[PDB]
Amino acid sequence: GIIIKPIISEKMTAVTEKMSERYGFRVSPNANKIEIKKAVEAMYNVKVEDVNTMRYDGKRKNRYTSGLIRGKEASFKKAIVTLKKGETIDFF
Amino acid sequence: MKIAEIKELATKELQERLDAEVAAYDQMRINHAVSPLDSPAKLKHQRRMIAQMKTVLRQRELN
RNA sequence: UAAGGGCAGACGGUGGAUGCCUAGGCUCUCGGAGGCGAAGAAGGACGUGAUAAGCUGCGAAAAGCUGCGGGAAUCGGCACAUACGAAUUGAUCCGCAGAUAUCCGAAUGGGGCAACCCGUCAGGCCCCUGACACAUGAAUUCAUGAGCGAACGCGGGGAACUGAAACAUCUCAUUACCCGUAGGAGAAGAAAACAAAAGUGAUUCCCUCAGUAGUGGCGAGCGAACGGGGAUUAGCCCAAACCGGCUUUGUGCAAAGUCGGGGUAAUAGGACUUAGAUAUAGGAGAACCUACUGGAAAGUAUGGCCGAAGAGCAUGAAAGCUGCGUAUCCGACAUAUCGAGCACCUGAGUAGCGC
RNA sequence: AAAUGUAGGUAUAAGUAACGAUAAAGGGGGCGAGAACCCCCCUCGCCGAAAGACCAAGGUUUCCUGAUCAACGCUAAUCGGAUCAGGGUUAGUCGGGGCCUAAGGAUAAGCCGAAUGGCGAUUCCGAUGGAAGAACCGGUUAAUAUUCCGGUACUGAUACUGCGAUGUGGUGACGGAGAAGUGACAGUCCGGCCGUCUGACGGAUAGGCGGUUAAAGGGUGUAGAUGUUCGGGGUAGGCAAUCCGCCCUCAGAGUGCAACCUGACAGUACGGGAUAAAGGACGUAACCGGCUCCCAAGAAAACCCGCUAAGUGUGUUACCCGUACCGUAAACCGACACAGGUGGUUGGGUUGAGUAUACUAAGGCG
Ligand SMILES: [K+]
Ligand SMILES: [K+]
Ligand SMILES: [K+]
Ligand SMILES: [K+]
Ligand SMILES: [Mg+2]
Ligand SMILES: [Mg+2]
Ligand SMILES: [Mg+2]
Ligand SMILES: [Mg+2]
Ligand SMILES: [Mg+2]
Ligand SMILES: [Mg+2]
Ligand SMILES: [Mg+2]
Ligand SMILES: [Mg+2]
Ligand SMILES: [Mg+2]
Ligand SMILES: [Mg+2]
Ligand SMILES: [Mg+2]
Ligand SMILES: [Mg+2]
Ligand SMILES: [Mg+2]
Ligand SMILES: [Mg+2]
Ligand SMILES: [Mg+2]
Ligand SMILES: [Mg+2]
Ligand SMILES: [Mg+2]
Ligand SMILES: [Mg+2]
Ligand SMILES: [Mg+2]
Ligand SMILES: [Mg+2]
Ligand SMILES: [Mg+2]
Ligand SMILES: [Mg+2]
Ligand SMILES: [Mg+2]
Ligand SMILES: [Mg+2]
Ligand SMILES: [Mg+2]
Ligand SMILES: [Mg+2]
Ligand SMILES: [Mg+2]
Ligand SMILES: [Mg+2]
Ligand SMILES: [Mg+2]
Ligand code: NA
Ligand code: NA
Ligand code: NA
Ligand code: NA
Repeated sequence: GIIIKPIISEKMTAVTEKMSERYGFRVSPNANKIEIKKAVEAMYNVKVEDVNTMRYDGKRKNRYTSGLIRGKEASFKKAIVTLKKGETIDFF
Repeated sequence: MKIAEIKELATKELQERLDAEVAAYDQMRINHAVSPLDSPAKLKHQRRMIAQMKTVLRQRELN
């Protein structure tokens, strides 16, 4: 369960519009770069050339009741994947 | 599927269906995030079926 | 007269008292039980949903997976809305047995600022990633232990304030507190005992004896036992004399050690001469109508009926006959529990003694 | 009904004190129900060895964008470090970590001690220090940038084209002060080249304005500096201390200067072009882990090199964590959007001995 979801954001759509081989996924926070290249290539059947990663802690969501009921979203890791020049991926 | 039909499968084939079920389950979760599916209830059903195959395959070895 | 002010009343504001109520407390009685953990605990971290902050449940098989018994139309937790599904081929739900069970933590491969970093070894994939093992200490590879946690027990240490109307002996007190370590209880326990010519015979606990005999800067204080009445009741095993074997040692003998036989005293004695029941799910379980008031009868007034059931809670007010129940009876695939003589022996740095 | 008695609520002083540095504001437009305060523009004013820029500690989403003005903001507010939602942090080389050791800590064998425990190596841990593995300039987003893109570099592994440690050596390896000579960058002035404009009033087709750029890496061995000097230890060895034959520092270290360089910034014109947009004079320790003097006499271990004992070419590839934003502060320590405190680096011009002082640019503020 490495890949959680692809990234469809304003920044990433522009990045793909310039580099057609550049895509971004959300992955399990404890997966390393070698594993991620294996997963994107064993599921989309492509040639991954480069992977960059960043770790996001979750946003705190502190509500109030009788005060300070802390909450937090789960942490995630972002992987920016570069394919072999000339290959694409279709999220539909 | 259903629990009765899963046990009917042989040991060699059950592992073949298992990897197929795990593979198709990751695509659906990715598909659901890109755009919600027609039947969201198939996510729970697929996930809880995978637990059924792991249970029966364990029973064959353990017992 | 009234810029303004005073008093009374009427109606409001604010605030949250009071009355009524309960979802939570408090003190106990009866029965059971008194642990969990290296097969990884207590307690946590991080995750887990169509949707998902927080709790709850669960653990990458992640509001859950598989059987067996129960039960019968709803169900996908608190908990809504929306959305999609499950289920009379028996879903959800309950009892029992299994499967899975990340990271930290005794934490145990080495380190470490808990929830992280770094290895050796054997296997299989491919810079990486799976799945094994690898601490220490006390016994003989194997077996064991460690840590946590109510009170009650037994041990090792051990205050002061206070009282003495000051204070040092004394008191508070062999308390508070700290540490070690058991069990369902523990400790004690079968006379080298009490008694006073009269007797009772292990230990423990209750009522008396008794605020007595004593003790004490004879101050403040401290404080028995005998005897009597109860609860409960229970008694046993070694060592030694001596005999036999075997090993060892010194030189056939003798000594030691080790197993077998002998033997266990106070009137002295000894040697020799159970399978059914219960527990953890369940099944059945009687009997009411009309009128009035009322938003609503269960109220009130008639007239019925049930009762081994007139305990209760809920229902639009206060219900034996509306519902869940109650009295009573009937039920378990699992698992859990229930002779003369003789002088040979009878525990040693012990009894006793000085400081 | 009273204990300077306790909780909750509401009064009085009172529409009073005060609204937190006397750096300062004025006008025109805009959105809007609503404007002293919000946005844009013109003018004015303050800081400028800072009140500008870059890190560390600490904080932990405050960062950007849309919606909102109940509460918060000492006023109002269409605004905000406020509420809600969405988005945003990209590394073979940077900073850590992986390696090494200091103070100290935990221990082994042992020692001590009613218990709990106290000590105790050359062992391990532990940076604020040492590493023989290595990158710098520019540009792009609303929000990241030695990380993405461009250009130009470097460092390990890996595949195809006799070795020598656990012992023991060498290295690593270290103070303070002082000035000088040589000479870059920055900066200033002079003078060409490129583009652009002709500025209230008297004068000027001669002037105003913006430019004319550069690092790591590579080369040279230049200024300058240092060197003409058979017993004591590390290499031919047995578990560092009574020997003998053998190759040297005669060259090392090193600015400046070539090259990297037909990149880049600003302004005009329309990704491309002018644009391959001369040069000087000063100034100038960044050579220097150097030189000279002095006494108070200036870490350790590992990396990297020895010794014996025991036994070039190409390609592929480089894992982990940090990276937003604040940071002489409204975001850290002070109960506060508090006149206090908070380590390191940079810090233009004129004036000056100066990093003092005064005025100003960039940038930031009223
Ligand atoms: K460990
Ligand atoms: K014996
Ligand atoms: K806005
Ligand atoms: K140029
Ligand atoms: Mg890259
Ligand atoms: Mg990174
Ligand atoms: Mg009133
Ligand atoms: Mg009340
Ligand atoms: Mg069933
Ligand atoms: Mg006294
Ligand atoms: Mg026990
Ligand atoms: Mg007992
Ligand atoms: Mg007073
Ligand atoms: Mg006054
Ligand atoms: Mg006044
Ligand atoms: Mg004040
Ligand atoms: Mg005033
Ligand atoms: Mg002010
Ligand atoms: Mg500043
Ligand atoms: Mg902001
Ligand atoms: Mg306001
Ligand atoms: Mg905001
Ligand atoms: Mg580095
Ligand atoms: Mg070390
Ligand atoms: Mg920024
Ligand atoms: Mg850059
Ligand atoms: Mg070492
Ligand atoms: Mg930054
Ligand atoms: Mg302020
Ligand atoms: Mg200071
Ligand atoms: Mg400086
Ligand atoms: Mg200056
Ligand atoms: Mg000054
Ligand atoms: Na009047
Ligand atoms: Na698994
Ligand atoms: Na029933
Ligand atoms: Na050079």
